Amino acid sequence: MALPMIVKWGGQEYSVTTLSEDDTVLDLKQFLKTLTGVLPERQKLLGLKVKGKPAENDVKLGALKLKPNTKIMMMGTREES
Repeated sequence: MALPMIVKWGGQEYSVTTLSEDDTVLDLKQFLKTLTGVLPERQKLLGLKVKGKPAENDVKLGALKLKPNTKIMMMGTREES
């Protein structure tokens, strides 16, 4: 599942929000893989974006309606490339 949370791994601090209703998780997804390109490779989040079963694109703000208060944390998300 893709919850609208914010990632701040010290050096790297991105935004894993759900975006506007008009948009979708698929959008940010491409922006994350293109900006970090580490999520689709290796990562250890507290729960957001699990391996062996990544969130779906159908997921949207109107489908989550969550808040950023969740605060997501990333671990071992460095490729140095």
